[PDB]
Amino acid sequence: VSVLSAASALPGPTVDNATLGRRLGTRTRHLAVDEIRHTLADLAHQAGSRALDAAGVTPEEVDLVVLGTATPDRLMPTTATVVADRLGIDGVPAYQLQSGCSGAVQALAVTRSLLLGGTARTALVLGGDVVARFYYVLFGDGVGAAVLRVGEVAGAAALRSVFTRLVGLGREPGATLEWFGPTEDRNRPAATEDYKAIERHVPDLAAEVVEELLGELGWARDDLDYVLPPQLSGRMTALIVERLKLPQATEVSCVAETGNNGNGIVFLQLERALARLAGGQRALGVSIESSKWIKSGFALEG
Amino acid sequence: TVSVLSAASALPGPTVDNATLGRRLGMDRLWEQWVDAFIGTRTRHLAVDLDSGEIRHTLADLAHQAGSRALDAAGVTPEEVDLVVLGTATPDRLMPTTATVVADRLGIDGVPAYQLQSGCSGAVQALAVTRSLLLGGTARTALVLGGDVVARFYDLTADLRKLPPAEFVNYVLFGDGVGAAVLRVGEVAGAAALRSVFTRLVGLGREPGATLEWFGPTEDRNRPAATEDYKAIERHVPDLAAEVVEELLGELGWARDDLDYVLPPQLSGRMTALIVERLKLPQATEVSCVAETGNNGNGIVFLQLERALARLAGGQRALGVSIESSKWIKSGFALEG
Repeated sequence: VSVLSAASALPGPTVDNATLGRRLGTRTRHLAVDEIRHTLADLAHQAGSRALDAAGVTPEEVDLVVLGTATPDRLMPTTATVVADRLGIDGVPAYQLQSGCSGAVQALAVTRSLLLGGTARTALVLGGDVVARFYYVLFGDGVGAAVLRVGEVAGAAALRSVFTRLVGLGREPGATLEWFGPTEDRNRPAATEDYKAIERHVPDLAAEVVEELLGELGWARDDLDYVLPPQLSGRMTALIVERLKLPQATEVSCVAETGNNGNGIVFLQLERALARLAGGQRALGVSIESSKWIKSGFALEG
Repeated sequence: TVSVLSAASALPGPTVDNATLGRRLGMDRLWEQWVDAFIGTRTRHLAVDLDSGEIRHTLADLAHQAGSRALDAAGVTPEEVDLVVLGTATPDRLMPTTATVVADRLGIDGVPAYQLQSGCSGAVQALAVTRSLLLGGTARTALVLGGDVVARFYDLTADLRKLPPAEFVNYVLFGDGVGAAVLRVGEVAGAAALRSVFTRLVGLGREPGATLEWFGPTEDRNRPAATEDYKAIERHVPDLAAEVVEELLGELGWARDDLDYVLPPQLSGRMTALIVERLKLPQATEVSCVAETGNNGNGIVFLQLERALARLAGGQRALGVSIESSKWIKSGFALEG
């Protein structure tokens, strides 16, 4: 399976820390509020269009849509079906996964599976989040997308491996995010995080993903060109890269400019990696979801 | 091939009949007779205690029960499960997912755990995704779950006594519940082979048939939380269901006369009859539950699987069909004993 393109859609202008401090290691972010001006669906439509244009694929050529989010516009209809309609994609399966930040890698894993097994040949994969209903310096809003096709396509990036794995048994959640019904009491934390557990466990789990990807591929550590690490903040990113022991690999990060946009991150990384990945160059991507300790990763070869 | 080893369900609390529900809501006998005429759903299960309106069951509680039941029924331990996939419209929280929470409760760990968000066709989506992952990789055994709990969207303590019955007809249609199934790669003697399964969005340019909102912690909740187009559902669901039957029968080479069971969409007692009429499968025995359980969304397919698996003998054939009106998704699957 090849990755033909990846693109992103970020709402509005960059909002630096000065500006955010006034209105009230991550320097800027994009927000979907100026009033809410961009919905998940609007951004997924933009990202999907950009990805399809970059790949030279028309909407009619799409055989499958898979979208990962923690924050869909509504519970139903899904964002996946709504964005497929906006794009002119129809008569195809359209799946939506619910998760935190590894939902992007889950979407890539599901899609890889369905392309290799199936009648589908070309897929549009999306991931993103808009957390405007929950709002401060860590987060951002954003969606990204990628076009995948069966085969090795010259000039593209081969998706050499992908996996996800829950390693949460008996562990308390590391993050929570609630939704409310139309009449119930809402005076409780809508979102929670265990920073102590995240700081200790994310870098260890990121290292285990790297060791697994490398060992299954038979790839050597010093032969890796790029690493696309977890993107929680500038500080956490620096801490994880030191733990990964990939001194030869160039880091592909965005959180310091974009904020943590959850399921969008992997796609923004893919876009930035594909803008650098030459023929034969190798890349690892790692996504660790703290909600219930999901480790995930993938491997690309130019 | 992938085989369905077992299926099981978990329905919260007591069976709640229409007269009990009427007493609660302050309705009269004429109202009960209208429900019988137009709806035909006789009983349902609710995740709330009817008298107090207090929530007694969560989606995760129910999924734990249903999953435990399905694993026992298949003779599979939690440590032997290699994949979990859950379909719902109503997860307990946005994160963590119900899939991961229920995996914890069951003792399942070290596996991919996927959660699909959809209306009623999420169950068949979960079957499709699971089939592909079992066939494509090292995983051999999967637990697949689907269900819904809509207690956040109803209030049995509200004053409905003056309203036209059409205005609160949802109260007689829905039910809360979860089901589960255990799937294994390959042909398994005494199991049911999942011979085909598919899902397909056909809603391009069409208005949603149903909508369901969720709210943030501070936002104004004035907008309608749920909408439905009951006329559009009546117009399209029977025809879309017939189209799914036609496609399944053609792709397998099965004749209508040799079909043993049909598991049709479960929207209400009277709608089921209309749909079965449109399917034109006079030799097939219907496997329905909606008149007893209410429409529990993603749970429906698994409740039907539980019932059909108790009846499906070697060589016997069944088709399931799920049509999701949210954005017009058709889906179905074929079983052979």
